[PDB]
Amino acid sequence: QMLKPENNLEKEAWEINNPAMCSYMLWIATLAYYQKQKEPIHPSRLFCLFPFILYSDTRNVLLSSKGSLKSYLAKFSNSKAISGDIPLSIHFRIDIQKNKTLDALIVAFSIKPLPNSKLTDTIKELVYCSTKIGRWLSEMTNQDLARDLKVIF
Amino acid sequence: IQEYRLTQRLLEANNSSCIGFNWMDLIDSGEIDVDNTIFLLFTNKRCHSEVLQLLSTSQCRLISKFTYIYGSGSAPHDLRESYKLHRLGALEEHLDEIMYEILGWVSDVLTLAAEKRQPTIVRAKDFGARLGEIESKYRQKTILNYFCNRDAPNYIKQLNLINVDDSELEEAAIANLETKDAVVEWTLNGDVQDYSYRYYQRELRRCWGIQKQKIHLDFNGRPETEVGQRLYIECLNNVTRYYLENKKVGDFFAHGTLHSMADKLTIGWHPEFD
Amino acid sequence: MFFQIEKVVLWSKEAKHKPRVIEFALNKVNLITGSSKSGKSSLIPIIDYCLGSSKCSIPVNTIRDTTAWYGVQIKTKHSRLLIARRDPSNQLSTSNAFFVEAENIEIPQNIEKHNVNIDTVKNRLNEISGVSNISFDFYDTGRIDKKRTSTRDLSAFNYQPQNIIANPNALFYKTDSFEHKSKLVTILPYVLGALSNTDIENQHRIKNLEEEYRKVERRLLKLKRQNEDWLSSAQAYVIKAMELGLVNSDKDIYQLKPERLLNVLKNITKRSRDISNNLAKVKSRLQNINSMNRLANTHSDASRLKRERLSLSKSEPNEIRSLVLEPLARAFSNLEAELEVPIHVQGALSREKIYLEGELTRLASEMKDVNTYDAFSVGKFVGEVEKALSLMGESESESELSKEYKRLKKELSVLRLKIDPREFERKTKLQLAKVNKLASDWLPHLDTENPNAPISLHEKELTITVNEIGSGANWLSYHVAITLALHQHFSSLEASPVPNYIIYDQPSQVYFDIVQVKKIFEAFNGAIEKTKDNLQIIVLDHAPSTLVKSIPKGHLVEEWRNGIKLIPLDW
Amino acid sequence: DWLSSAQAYVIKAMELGYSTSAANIKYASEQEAEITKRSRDISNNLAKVKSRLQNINSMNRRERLSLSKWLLTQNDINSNEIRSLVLEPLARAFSNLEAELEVPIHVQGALSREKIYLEGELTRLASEMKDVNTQLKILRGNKRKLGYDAFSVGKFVGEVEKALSLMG
DNA sequence: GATAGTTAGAAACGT
DNA sequence: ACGTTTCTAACTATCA
Repeated sequence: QMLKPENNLEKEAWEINNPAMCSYMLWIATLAYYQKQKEPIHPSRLFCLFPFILYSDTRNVLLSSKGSLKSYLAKFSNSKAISGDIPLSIHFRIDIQKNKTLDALIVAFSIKPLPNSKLTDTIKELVYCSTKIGRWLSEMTNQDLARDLKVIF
Repeated sequence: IQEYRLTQRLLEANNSSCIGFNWMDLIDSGEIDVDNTIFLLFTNKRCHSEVLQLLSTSQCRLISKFTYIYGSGSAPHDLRESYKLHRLGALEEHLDEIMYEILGWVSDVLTLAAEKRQPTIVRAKDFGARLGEIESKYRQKTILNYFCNRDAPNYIKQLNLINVDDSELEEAAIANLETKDAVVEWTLNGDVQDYSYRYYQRELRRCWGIQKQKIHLDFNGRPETEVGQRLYIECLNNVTRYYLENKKVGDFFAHGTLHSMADKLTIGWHPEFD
Repeated sequence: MFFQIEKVVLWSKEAKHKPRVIEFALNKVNLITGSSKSGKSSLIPIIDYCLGSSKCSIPVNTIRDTTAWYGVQIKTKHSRLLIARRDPSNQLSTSNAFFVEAENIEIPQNIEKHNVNIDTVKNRLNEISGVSNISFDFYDTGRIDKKRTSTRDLSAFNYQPQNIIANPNALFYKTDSFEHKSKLVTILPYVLGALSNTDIENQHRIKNLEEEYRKVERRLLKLKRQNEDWLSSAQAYVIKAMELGLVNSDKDIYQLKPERLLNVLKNITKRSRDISNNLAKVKSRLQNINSMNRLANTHSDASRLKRERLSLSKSEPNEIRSLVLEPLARAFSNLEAELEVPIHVQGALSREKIYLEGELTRLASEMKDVNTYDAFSVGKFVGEVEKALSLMGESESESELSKEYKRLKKELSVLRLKIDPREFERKTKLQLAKVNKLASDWLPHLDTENPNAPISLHEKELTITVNEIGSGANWLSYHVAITLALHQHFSSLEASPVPNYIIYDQPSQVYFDIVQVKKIFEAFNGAIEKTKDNLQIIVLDHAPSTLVKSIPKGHLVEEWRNGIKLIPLDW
Repeated sequence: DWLSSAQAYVIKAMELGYSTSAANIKYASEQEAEITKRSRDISNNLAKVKSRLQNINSMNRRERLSLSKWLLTQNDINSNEIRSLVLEPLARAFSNLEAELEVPIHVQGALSREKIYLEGELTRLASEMKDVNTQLKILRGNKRKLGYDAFSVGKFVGEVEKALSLMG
């Protein structure tokens, strides 16, 4: 089923691209998942977790990354940012999916990632952010996924 | 004949009063003159029984400003070459039109000087003012189809049906692209949901549909297109209060959204079939 | 919350084996029997260093010489957690942590480098504990005394080392002079039960509403309470409209209602007009011509950056490519038309206006020359009437301004009166009285100079304020009474952020008399079952293992988990 | 703020005049464009702050998200293969996270600093929105107030004396 | 696979 | 009690 209502479009509001920006959250949130710790999560498991590659207040604190997801969420919750509620929006930003997750995954269903030399200042930044996200979900379990992402799926 | 070449001497001028103009040359300073005052620019034939070569352009009174076209070569190609060279820029392929509305000006003043037999003093300052107005108009319409075309859009063709002004066409072209830029920038940050636009512009039938029927039952003496005149000016005042885009948005929004309807098939300010 | 230590790990420097587990039974009274200088008294700095301590009080030349990683495991209300921490060694005390979390915790071998920073561990403990994220600063001075409260800040009333059990000067863990006394007098009403997460948000929300009150009441309602002089002149300046009379002016001042008078108020020299046609509907649309050039110049500069910021356009369905991919691939090929700006835009901005400045300001100077009722009289009257009507209640009880005063400013008094500081003081005094009346129940279970004198504390200093003379081991009895009182109060509470474990270290350091320590273990027996098995007590002493065998709530782990010392020499 | 509410008449007075100037009209259009871009920035920040406040503070009265059985809710928001091959495994794997553990996770993680900062941001951005909306209302007129003649200059100075004689 | 390189980690003052 | 200044370390891209 198609993803844009033909010529009955309100406006071209898809700056977030459903088939061009993300496939499995730029398709390299499962390649880094296979790279760090091999767990499949392909046939039925859920990628509708972290569309903060699709938010320009959290994608900026993901370029400066540590090496664990809990450290990133702790870097959300200090006095440098005066924040911490937006980690709890993993709970909120998947109900109606304003970030168009679970819609920008139909187009997805192992060739190399496109190299960092072809920068374009946004696409490779989101590729790095989503590889960080994909390698950070391989170190956690489902109870950990409900624990540190603060969700009740 | 003279109208195709009278603008040529006016281009090399700076309030110099290039006069277009036997049965003449007894006028000794009939009107107020200027320092240059390019005189006696009227020949159409070669030598005849009256000797026109008495001074042979030596360059009435002591020092003569006589200058005439040799060979009667009316409407040349070097008239157009005097605009690409010498002064001014432009040259965006609408230059035959600029020439067509600048030969009309000298044709109109020559028709005014055909009757009412006083001298035919032509202001170079007024020629420069008319040429500047033509240049401003054509620069203004070459600003358009760049900020509008991504020929003519479907929200500007229908805005020319009522055709209130050109500044409203400006505000439509500015507001539509600025609204698109703000929606792109909101989608860059994820500030406004994708489904929020259906909750904001499909509910503008509380303006287009209840104020489309408000003044139609109020005003009935409007024959064809003036019944859609004040509907636009009431929509532009009754739509900048809407809190359906979560928080209320700025005044630049919901004007270019109304212009964003008319790019596709919709109901609009036109009271006709389109 | 439910937060109890299960087992303590001491990894070696990868010699053969033995990560050195020191286990503890859940919801019991845990004791190990000690030798003279086995070093068991340094387990409290080990567990505190694993919890997220900035410093490291693990002793030198005994434990730090042969240990790489230090880890502890604490069971939560749901699942468990293990917090490892590497040896500090050369870099003062600045290791980072290994923090794993699962339903059950297994101890691996040495795990080389760390994976999680220590502030991450502190933040995870805070979000488990349910402490408020607020900075506790009701004046916002950036204080450390009034700061965000942590579970590391809640490590007080959880450890009783050797140096403070027989000391009345220091009551709790690492609060001797000023390290935690300020951040315990800040947080004692919050942990006693006087405040909560929703209660602590009020004291700055009321400051935000006070800022809104100072915003609205800065004018002191000019449109409402400071416009009587305008109504005094509303029936007085209409005689100037008779002088500057084009419309029908007022017939008589004392013949109409003031509402009717306001409804009445609502309503050769032609060369200035013959010049003024190029400054009313020609220069105004010339300002609009400037809006064609300059605004669209900065828009084409901005939409250049907007299209540059769109550098990102580059199951078996059938319409997923031609209408969803192909428009994006087409719009990627259409970005190249947006970087270009025509030269005529800035040409009309600069050069066309510089040819036109003499074409418009010349008639402005002509209007000034020929400008030497009136011309500006109907301007100064009509329009000022519109501004006066739009200044007096055009939107007062309809849309905004004074409408919000009847809604928003009637909630400031509601927020000020529903929870005042009087309610805070009353609730903290009720909780302090509850923890004082709960405290004296172990006085028959223990022995002091008076086993019936009602002991008490106060928030402002956190010291022993019973009703001293003939002291000694009685300080330990007051200590265990006040710690069991506070922990029983936290166990009987709802949403208490405090871990329910108290670690005691050498009660018999003043004695070495077994009857007193027997009654101390009797009090520890009693205190677990008052809240129906929600408390842990860890005792570290040289007392014999027979002091828990006749006790229902008492546990031994067979000395040092069948060892001779805390550090095994066979590493 | 009275200074930001009266930023006009410090530009529009010499926009109107007395004598006009095309450079003054250019400067006033530049300052009006700066005020409008500030209005757009305040609009974006205020919309983001109030959207986050209306999103996060919904748990004060967390919630079960219930992405299970969403073959009947999210199936028709798109413009069957989305369901039967992607969401049909996801229908049987969305309930494998909440129902796999017996006790759901209750309210953990405070939002107090975030709520206080977001409400202060709401107050400051609403104040700046009101100031720049008054700025745009004075600088743009209602519909027809642009005039440098003897009438509209009088209307502008009447509005100036009405908004200055009382509001200090 | 190497120079940078950015981010992660270290130590004292705040109070 | 950790944020807020400077500093070094390191691993990992980015070119070997």
